[PDB]
Amino acid sequence: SGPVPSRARVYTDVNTHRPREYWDYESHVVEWGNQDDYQLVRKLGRGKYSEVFEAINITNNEKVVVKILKPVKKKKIKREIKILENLRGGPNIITLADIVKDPVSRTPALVFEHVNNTDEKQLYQTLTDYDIRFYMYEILKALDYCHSMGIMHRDVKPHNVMIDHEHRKLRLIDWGLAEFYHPGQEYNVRVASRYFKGPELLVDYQMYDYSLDMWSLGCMLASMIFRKEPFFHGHDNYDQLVRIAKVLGTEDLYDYIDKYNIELDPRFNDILGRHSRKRWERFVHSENQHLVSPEALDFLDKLLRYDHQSRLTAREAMEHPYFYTVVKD
Amino acid sequence: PVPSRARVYTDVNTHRPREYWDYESHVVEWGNQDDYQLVRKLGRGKYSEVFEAINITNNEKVVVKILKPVKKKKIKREIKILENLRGGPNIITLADIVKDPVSRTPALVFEHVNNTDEKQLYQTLTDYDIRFYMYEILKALDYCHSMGIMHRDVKPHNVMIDHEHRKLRLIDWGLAEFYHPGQEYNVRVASRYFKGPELLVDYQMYDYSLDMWSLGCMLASMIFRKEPFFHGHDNYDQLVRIAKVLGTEDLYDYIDKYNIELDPRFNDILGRHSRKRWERFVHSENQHLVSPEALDFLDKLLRYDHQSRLTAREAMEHPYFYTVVKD
Amino acid sequence: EVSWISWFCGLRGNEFFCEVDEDYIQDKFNLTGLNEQVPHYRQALDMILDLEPPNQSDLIEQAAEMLYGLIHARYILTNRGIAQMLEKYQQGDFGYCPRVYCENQPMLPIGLSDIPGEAMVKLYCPKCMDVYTPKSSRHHHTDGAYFGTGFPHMLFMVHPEYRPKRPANQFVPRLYGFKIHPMAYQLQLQAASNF
Amino acid sequence: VSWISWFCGLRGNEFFCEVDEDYIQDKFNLTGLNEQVPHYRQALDMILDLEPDEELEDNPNQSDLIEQAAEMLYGLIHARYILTNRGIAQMLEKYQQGDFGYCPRVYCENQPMLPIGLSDIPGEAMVKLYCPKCMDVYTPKSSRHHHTDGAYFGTGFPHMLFMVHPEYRPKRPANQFVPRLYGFKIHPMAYQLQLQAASNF
Ligand SMILES: [Zn+2]
Ligand SMILES: [Zn+2]
Repeated sequence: SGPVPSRARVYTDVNTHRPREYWDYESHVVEWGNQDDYQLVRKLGRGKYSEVFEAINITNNEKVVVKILKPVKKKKIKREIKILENLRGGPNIITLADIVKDPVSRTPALVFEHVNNTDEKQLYQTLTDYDIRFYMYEILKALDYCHSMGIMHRDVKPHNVMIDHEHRKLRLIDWGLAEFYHPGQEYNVRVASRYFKGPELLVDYQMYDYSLDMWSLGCMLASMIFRKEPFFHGHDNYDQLVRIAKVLGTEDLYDYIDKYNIELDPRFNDILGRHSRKRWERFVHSENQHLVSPEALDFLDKLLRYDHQSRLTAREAMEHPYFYTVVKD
Repeated sequence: PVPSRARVYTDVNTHRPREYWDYESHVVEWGNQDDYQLVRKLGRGKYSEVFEAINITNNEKVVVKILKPVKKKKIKREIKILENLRGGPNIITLADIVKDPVSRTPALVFEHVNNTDEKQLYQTLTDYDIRFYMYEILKALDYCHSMGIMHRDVKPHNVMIDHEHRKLRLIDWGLAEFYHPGQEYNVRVASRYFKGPELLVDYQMYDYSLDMWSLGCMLASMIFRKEPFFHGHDNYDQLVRIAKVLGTEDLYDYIDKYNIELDPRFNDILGRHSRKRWERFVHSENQHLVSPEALDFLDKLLRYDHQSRLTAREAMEHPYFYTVVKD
Repeated sequence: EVSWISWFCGLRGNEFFCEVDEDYIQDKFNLTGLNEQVPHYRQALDMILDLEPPNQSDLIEQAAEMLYGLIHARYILTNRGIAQMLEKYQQGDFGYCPRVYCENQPMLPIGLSDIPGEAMVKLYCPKCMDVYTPKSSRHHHTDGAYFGTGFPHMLFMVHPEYRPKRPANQFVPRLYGFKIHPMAYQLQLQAASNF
Repeated sequence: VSWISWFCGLRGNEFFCEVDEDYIQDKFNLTGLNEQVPHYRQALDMILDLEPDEELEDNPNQSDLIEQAAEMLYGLIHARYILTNRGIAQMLEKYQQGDFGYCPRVYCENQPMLPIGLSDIPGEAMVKLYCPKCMDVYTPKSSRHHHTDGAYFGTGFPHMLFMVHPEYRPKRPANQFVPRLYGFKIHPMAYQLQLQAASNF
């Protein structure tokens, strides 16, 4: 009827070349361990779909993190298990240690490796220029790996990026909303947190790919090198794009919807209005002048784009001038 | 009435310093009660209750006797006597004297003896066993008399037996009293079955001889297998029971010899009875416990006249114990 | 005209219950899996949310009584349910600990089993950390499953500041001023066996 | 009908057993009690049904005081009485009936309990209940017992009762409470951590 189909630019056909058992998570057989091996210590965080507790493994005396999944759907539980197993061992991806359940409650829990929690309230005022360049390269290692395995995170945000500043360790957690990329498939546009949603989700463009994660990665970079959290602050989904239109311009947005034949809903035409494309230098002030550079503003500009095909891929992002300072040493 | 005196150890208490016999002046050295903790209860009934406890300071077993509210005079009395006799042959050793702060109530801590039910021993008891243990009571009574003390309550429950280690102890000196030549004492003493004729006729000037009567009643109870032997209902009937065995004849010769006035209540109930020979109490279930030696020993023990009863030492020399001497 | 939720919690014997927010129940997601535990799930849910509808009326009412209870035990684990129960806990609506040496510590409701019909509601004291049967007989017919097996342990995990310090003094048994040798119960416990 | 019979038949006074008048007429058993209660002579007369001198004809303020005196006296006699083989034999009949109440702890499975005093001094603590199974003391379930002095039952009454009758000691709790959150035990490292957060606070 209308919309033009889109493809991923890298790792397009890695899932169609791999066997059935890999991408089909409904056919995955869960291998349950022993829930008496783990004994709860403290509660660390709450979730919509989960409850997080720090626990102690009583068999080897080791510390473990338990994610008790609140009752959702048997598919979504299988989906997070399968994805976690596939990505296991990969650089900066959370290692799933064990899966256990309670035979009375029937509610399942996920046992992770114990990652040391440093809280955003402390790291924020500590965060230096080299720090950002180091850790941003670590998220990219995690993203380039899961994109290479044929998986998109779909929820990249500072809450799902654990940082251990004392040992300079980074992990990309929370794979509840991750999904396998099949070329040409339409997906749900209600995935990420509102502040980290890409233009394709807001305009109902259902045929997205790995590049969605890259947009979210930008909204994180823009949050740190400008010290404004979040960067695109919208109180609803319609408002969020207006916020994006006030920075990147309305002209490139209309060029985006015309290229793919995406038709906006009635209530969008006036409130979108018209805004020009304002430079990234506008948001810079003294609090973040030491975190910003010509390498940083160029890297952000190739990340935060309306067209998903035009954004930097995870591999092209790593090879940017912004990371020459950190790449090896 | 005509005054009387002890034959052996008459003036032993009068040659001693005052500190020894004067129990009312004795200062009680209090111990620390937190050292002892109860395990299980043993006996009761009298002016006390007996518990087996444990001394947590050295992990040793002890027997804790918890005295009820009686007179402070009586508690001084028992303490001085149990300290004066301490170390003596077959005399119970007092280890500590403790007190509870809140209740004020005192307790006596004894060295633990292994008692075996007079019931689980009564049957096994042999002829030589009685000869052995009677001799061990005589060791205890001769010592206490030489120290100038009469037990005043000699009976089976006041004699503790550890047959396994052939060990005997004379306990319960609550009714024990010092001897002073020619003093009048309370007749309300050694329970009724083990009372001597002098207690029942209200002769107050008795001596160590009283214990030798009570000991006779123990011998009579063992060798004839009759517990108790003289089974009187009350104090008046008790003398009637004694009178039916030893005869009223000698009883009247006893009260004339000391000018003792009988209660006009005895006037007829006592009656007129003759001496019954000791061979009469012997039957087929106690025969293995009776010998010609045994009966002569008993006869010389149980007599109305207290000046004619065998002394503790003289009783030990009897032909009854020739098979027991054995070093 | 008073809502069903406040009517149910208002009833006698149901003093343990807090009023579950309507928007928690209206959010379809929170009630996942409960549609296979209770009979007449459709009519029961309407009867809790005060929406429009034989002894059928009696059976739906029992189902809604069961339905609310299984929502309640899910609700009191959340930060909104905890704050509501914390309010009741701070006024002593649940009762106070029977152990002398806890000194009337306020308690929290707990079920011994999560499966309905296995045990009635019991009481948990945070000081001695043992479980007790409610003193009043009105709470002798409320199901323990409508509170959960891990409500109290979750409340102290969300609010750890509410944990009391351990009993200052112990019960020290004394007869005539003498302590009792634990060797002496070992000896008492046989004599009853041997028996 | 008897005064001792009246007192034990009252509400809240279910824990009390009827003392034999053989025990009370025996002067010896009342050694020391004459200097613990006011109006000792007249208190004992009312207890023993002895008619009170044709006194209190119209002394309603004075009769009331002798009544408190007889109540304190009897209670003090009671505490001594339940230690003797007859006082225990009467309480053991009650203990089997469940007059004293059952243990509030879940894993004692409604164990029949015994009356106990924390202090032997009148006016220091009210009556508590001893459980032979968990060996701990509790506050009586009904408020009708919160007004009965603990000294009227003694500190070592229950302990004496199991020394006399060792066979009446129940076995240890077969089952114990294990906490579970989502079917997970609670690590004890985790209360140590919870107990600070309340201190640190
Ligand atoms: Zn408690
Ligand atoms: Zn109990």
